[PDB]
Amino acid sequence: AKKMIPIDDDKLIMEFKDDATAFDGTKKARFKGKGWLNAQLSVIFFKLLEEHGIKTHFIGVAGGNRLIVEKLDMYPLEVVVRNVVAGSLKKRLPLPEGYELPEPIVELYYKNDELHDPMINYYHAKVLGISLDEIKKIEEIALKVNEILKDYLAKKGIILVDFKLEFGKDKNGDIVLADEISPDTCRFWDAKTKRSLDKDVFRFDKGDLIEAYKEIYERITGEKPEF
Amino acid sequence: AKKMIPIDDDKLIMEFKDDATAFDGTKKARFKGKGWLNAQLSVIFFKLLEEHGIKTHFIGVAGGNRLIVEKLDMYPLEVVVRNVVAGSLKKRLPLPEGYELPEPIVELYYKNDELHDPMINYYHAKVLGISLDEIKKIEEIALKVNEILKDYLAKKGIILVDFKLEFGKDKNGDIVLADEISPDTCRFWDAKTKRSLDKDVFRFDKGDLIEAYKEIYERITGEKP
Ligand SMILES: Nc1ncnc2c1ncn2[C@@H]1O[C@H](COP(=O)(O)OP(=O)(O)O)[C@@H](O)[C@H]1O
Ligand SMILES: Nc1ncnc2c1ncn2[C@@H]1O[C@H](COP(=O)(O)O)[C@@H](O)[C@H]1O
Repeated sequence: AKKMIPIDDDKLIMEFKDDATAFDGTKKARFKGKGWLNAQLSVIFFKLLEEHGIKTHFIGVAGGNRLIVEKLDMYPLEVVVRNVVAGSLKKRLPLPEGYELPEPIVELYYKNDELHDPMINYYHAKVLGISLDEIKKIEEIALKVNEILKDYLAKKGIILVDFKLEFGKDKNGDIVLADEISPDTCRFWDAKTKRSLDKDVFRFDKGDLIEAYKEIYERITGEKPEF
Repeated sequence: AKKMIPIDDDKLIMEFKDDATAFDGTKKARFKGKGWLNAQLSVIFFKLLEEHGIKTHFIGVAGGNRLIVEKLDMYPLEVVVRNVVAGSLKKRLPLPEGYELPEPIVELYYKNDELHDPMINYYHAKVLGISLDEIKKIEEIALKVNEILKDYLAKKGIILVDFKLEFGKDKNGDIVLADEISPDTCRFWDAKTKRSLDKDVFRFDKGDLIEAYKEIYERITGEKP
């Protein structure tokens, strides 16, 4: 759903596509405007985080669905932060869907399609070449990011249920937030209704995807999406 | 503005008055219903915090403006947590009123009327007989309380600008949140207008006090006082 095009050694173009993919590509569709919405939401979120002093790969915009980002030495991780019990966490704790967690949970996943992104702990992370110090920093950033995104979205009647983050190392060796932040990579629920406003709408055919993603955009910006 | 009446060695009654006092009692008034509103908002906030596992001195209600609280060995501190630049923080950092801080700031004040509650640091606190361990616990609780209060109020279009907390030691030696939590001891701003919904309205004659405190209450409860 994204294309990474290298500009040079320092920079690349992240292009968001209108393709939607779930269940290892066994379920696929295209939603006109999805790429635009995801790019624009990523811009909003990355700028918000940078305002709080979070280091992100975001450099600038190069068209409706194209971000310019700094090239990173990526950690082989998908880092998940969870505020509310949903999806696979039901398989892990004896708690019902929608349960509000007393504190956020950080889960580490080894980014590997072949192994279907298995959950790992700090010991596995060391084997993958990631020091305890780096992990500690990664989780600390992830929790900060969580608190900012959660609070921002709560004021707009959106529950940040959970979300996935990726990180890499820049030239200086600092840990930098990467990839995207969009309804493809977060679970958003409406505060009142608890309806999904995210990719789960596509995964489980619970409604209209473009409609859900526009809802998010409109609530954040106050403007209906055009282009 | 409060009267503490001992029940026994374990408990006391915190009675909220209608008296308002600012600038070392050089500015004083009375607002009918103020005590009731402060008592009730304190109840709401203490219960909200206990729901999250914060240990507080709150035991129960004994009338509209009376709380039953557990008696504590008090730390000689006023602990201030700040999310948004206001008041005296403008005197300390090169930042404008209303500036949103990247992270909350915790300030320690030695509770002493004579010295006009001076700011202190961890070294001063040790002199006052407070260990670095206790200070760390206090600030950790204070930051926890901050996050819960701030998030709760934000959902209701209220900015928790800053607020003052006090702590004491119970019989077990645990650190327990005490005093009150109300528009007397917090800075609340309306999210949209940025108007004060707290004691600042009385301090600087920026509007109707009872009106501002009722606003807070109504937004929280959904009911008019
Ligand atoms: N649980 C408690 N146990 C003992 N003392 C307390 C407790 N809660 C509050 N206090 C103290 O009781 C006093 C009541 O507040 P107030 O009358 O406004 O006093 P002041 O204006 O002198 O700070 C405060 O000095 C506060 O430190
Ligand atoms: N700033 C960055 N530098 C290098 N790689 C990145 C950056 N941001 C994201 N990536 C990776 O680029 C790929 C684009 O994601 P996708 O094509 O959706 O799998 C993913 O493998 C990301 O981990």
